[PDB]
Amino acid sequence: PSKIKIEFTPEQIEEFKEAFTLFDRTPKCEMKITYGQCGDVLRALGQNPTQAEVLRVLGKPKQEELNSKMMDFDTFLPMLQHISKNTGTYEDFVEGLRVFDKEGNGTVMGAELRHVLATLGEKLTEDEVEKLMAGQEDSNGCINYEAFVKHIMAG
Amino acid sequence: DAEMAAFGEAAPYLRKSEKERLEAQTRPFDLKKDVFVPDDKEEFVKATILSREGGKVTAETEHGKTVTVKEDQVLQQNPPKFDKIEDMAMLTFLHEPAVLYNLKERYASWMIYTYSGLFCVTINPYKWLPVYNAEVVAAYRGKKRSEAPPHIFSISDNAYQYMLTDRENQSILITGESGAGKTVNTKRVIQYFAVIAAITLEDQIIQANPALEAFGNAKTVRNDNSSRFGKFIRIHFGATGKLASADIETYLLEKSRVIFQLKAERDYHIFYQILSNKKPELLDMLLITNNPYDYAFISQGETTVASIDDAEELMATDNAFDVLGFTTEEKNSMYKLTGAIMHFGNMKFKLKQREEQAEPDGTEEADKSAYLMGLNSADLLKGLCHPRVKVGNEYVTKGQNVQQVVYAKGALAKAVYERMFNWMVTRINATLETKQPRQYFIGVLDIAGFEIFDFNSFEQLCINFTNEKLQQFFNHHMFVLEQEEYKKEGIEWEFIDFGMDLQACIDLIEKPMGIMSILEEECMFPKATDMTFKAKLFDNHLGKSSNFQKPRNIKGKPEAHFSLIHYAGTVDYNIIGWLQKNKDPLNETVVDLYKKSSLKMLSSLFAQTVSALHRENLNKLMTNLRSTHPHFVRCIIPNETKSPGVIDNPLVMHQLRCNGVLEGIRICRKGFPNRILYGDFRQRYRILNPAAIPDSRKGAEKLLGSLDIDHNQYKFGHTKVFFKAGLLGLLEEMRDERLSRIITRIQAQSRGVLSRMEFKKLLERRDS
Ligand SMILES: COC(=O)N1CCN(Cc2cccc(NC(=O)Nc3ccc(C)nc3)c2F)CC1
Ligand SMILES: Nc1ncnc2c1ncn2[C@@H]1O[C@H](COP(=O)(O)OP(=O)(O)O)[C@@H](O)[C@H]1O
Ligand code: VO4
Ligand SMILES: [Mg+2]
Repeated sequence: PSKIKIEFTPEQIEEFKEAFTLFDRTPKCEMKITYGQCGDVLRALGQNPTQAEVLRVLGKPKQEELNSKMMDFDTFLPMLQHISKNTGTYEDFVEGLRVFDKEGNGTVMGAELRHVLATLGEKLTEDEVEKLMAGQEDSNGCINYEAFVKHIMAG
Repeated sequence: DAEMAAFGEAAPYLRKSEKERLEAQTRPFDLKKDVFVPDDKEEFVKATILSREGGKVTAETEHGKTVTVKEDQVLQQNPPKFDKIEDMAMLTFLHEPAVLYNLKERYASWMIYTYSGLFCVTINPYKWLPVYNAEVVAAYRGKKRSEAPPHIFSISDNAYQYMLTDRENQSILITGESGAGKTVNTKRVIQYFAVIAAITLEDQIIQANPALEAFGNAKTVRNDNSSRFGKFIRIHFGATGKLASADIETYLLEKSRVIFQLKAERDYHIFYQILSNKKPELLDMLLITNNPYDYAFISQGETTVASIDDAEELMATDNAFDVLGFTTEEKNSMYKLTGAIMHFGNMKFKLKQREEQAEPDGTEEADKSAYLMGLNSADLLKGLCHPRVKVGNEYVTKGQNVQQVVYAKGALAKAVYERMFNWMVTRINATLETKQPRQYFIGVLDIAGFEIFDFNSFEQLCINFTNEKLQQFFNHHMFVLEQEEYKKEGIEWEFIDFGMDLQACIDLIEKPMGIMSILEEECMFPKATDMTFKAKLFDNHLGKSSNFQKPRNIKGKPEAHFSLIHYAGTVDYNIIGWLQKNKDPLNETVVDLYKKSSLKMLSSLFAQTVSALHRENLNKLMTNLRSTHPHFVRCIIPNETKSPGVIDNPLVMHQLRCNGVLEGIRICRKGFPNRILYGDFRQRYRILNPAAIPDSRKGAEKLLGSLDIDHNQYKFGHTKVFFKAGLLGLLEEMRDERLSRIITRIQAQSRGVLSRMEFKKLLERRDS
């Protein structure tokens, strides 16, 4: 927290200060975020940390702290700097999805990839999977996993 | 224990608790003291060394006995971390008592399956265990060998994974003596694929066995539910692994059982199932009483079995036929022919006054037989007493005495029964064939097992010869083809002689001038007798073939003519009637009446030698098996009294020795039992380090070389990468671990996209 030297230009800080303000859901409009929405703001600002990496920079909080512990921008900024230091290649991603390619034809069954993202690793909700998978399946309900990897990496 | 939660109530019968694991691990043990010593009655016993003196050890046995033995007779006990080990290929000290005691200790905890290298050992519990339910089936699905406890379901799942990974047909070869557990494990393999596919072909494959067992199984002195036929069940799969179809090939049903029984045995189950009076309409339809002792063909031995509810079993048989889609007409025709067989054996005959010619002695039982068979009883009786011969537009009759008619009557009943059983198998296959596309199959072999009775005849030779060939198939796969694979591939390897080869015994039985070939030649000589056959066997083999010996005749035991040193033991064979059994002749006048029957089933059933046909079935089966990757299940009989949880050390030791279990574990440990083509290696393991593969062989070298592994545990062949089973298990764990981390990273990028999608909506309202 204190050891973190802030490297960002003052213009970047002001750009991040506004993105952080857009996430304000406080009743008094105090421009603060709950510990639970930190992941979202790091992600809105171009980062892709795991749920575990977010929890580590938050100092391993309880679910109660994620729901109702407030954070100001001054506390958020060193967390953004630390997360930006630390991801997996396109090749790793394609090889991971190839495991589910039964035939080796370049596609994976839509319902199978949806099931994998909602059961394995740091599970995504059925809602998160629905939103992410929207309009990605072909006429046969299949997914071109290397086109999908390019889609999420450009997102 | 939480990792075992998916298995439910089966969990303590499959894997020991973490609490037991900690108890074993910390139990008292001294590597120097805790040993095994030979024992004249118990094979080997656990002992603690008391004194070491001039090349000999003085130890105290587990039975409180001081024994003095040579240092080279003493074998080391494996430390407690190895107690009840799941795979015996992992033991530090591999020897006979280590294997025996590991099996005994698992069996004492009701853990009846143990891996032994790439094969599996199973010991008959003689008790129902809650390890075969749909919850256990679901729990085994897709599990690696390390993550799941040993079970018949995991052997089945492993075979399925090998099928899809290697793109080759698989076989599950289940060995054992009579009553060891082959039929139970065969039905469990079928259950596994049927239940997985269910999560009516699936119902039909499960119901095929009760229908077959009613007609093809019987109580023998060794097994209350003994299989009297062999079978190969193929479960067909589509290219992506979906269940497609199934088929059943059956081999050589024991025909004599239909009309003959030894003292301590029954005829086929069906007769007793019908006579149970569970469906009283069957007794009225078949024109029979409820007394088996009223029917000559079925009551020569036993009629009841303590462990079998014949009333309950007839309902299982009748329901199996319904599920299988057999019509009422098809079901009733099978019952009617069974009843007709019962009546047929009760037809009595007498000699005419002035000639050695048979004539009916009453006609009541012939009338009932003909009625059920859709024949005229006068035609039946005339055909049996005066079989027709064609001589230029006349059917002259051949004379027959009572011995000839009785024999002919028996041959005909045996033929009707065998053809009916074969009709039923063809009819089961008609429903099991779905016309659904397939690419692969997993075949399950269930033969009639090694048996020794007080009286061993032609049927015991054919059975025991099948077991000999199957043991030799294991020997060949494990010790011959395996070492050949290493050499062809260019893997540094010194040939090991495992002393597992049954060629001399197999040659004695099937090669020219052997037992079967001599019998077949004697069948072609019209004047040959059982004693010209017996003389020919002795002249060609006594003092010439190591496995052919004199009989070991004992007073209060039936007489034998020779003894054969089989893999599983020395068997004394009685040679009477072997020529007749081999030729299997039939009265062709009565066969013509069967062809003209008003009962459509009997009409269709009838629309050179047994040894020749057996030899042809065997070697055609052995070539189907050669084009599959075999998986062996070695079923073991624990004791001679059907006592649950009781182990007889010499009996278990004998079975492990003649099965070649230790030699089999050794080749798995010393060799490289897992292998993969270079192209296939790249597809499966590039995920471990994609940077190492940015030539398929060079790529495999670079990738394996970049890993923190024992680099001695893999070898490069001309076309494949070879692995020790332990290294493969580690690579699979590493692959699963890396896949989990990649999915986590894909999910993090996915959360990034979703948050950025929402951020773009927020910006569009104010800033964009
Ligand atoms: C240890 O865990 C397991 O039991 N499994 C893990 C996943 N495995 C898949 C898999 C990987 C690597 C190689 C092969 N194939 C192979 O060894 N083929 C082979 C070996 C010997 C013979 C006589 N014939 C063909 C393969 F299937 C198989 C299950
Ligand atoms: N795994 C098992 N669980 C429970 N009982 C078993 C098991 N294996 C064998 N048995 C018992 O032993 C009998 C003989 O087994 P079976 O499979 O018919 O032998 P075989 O090897 O002759 O085909 C069974 O009917 C059953 O009573
Ligand atoms: O008793 V068995 O099924 O081996 O014949
Ligand atoms: Mg059987």
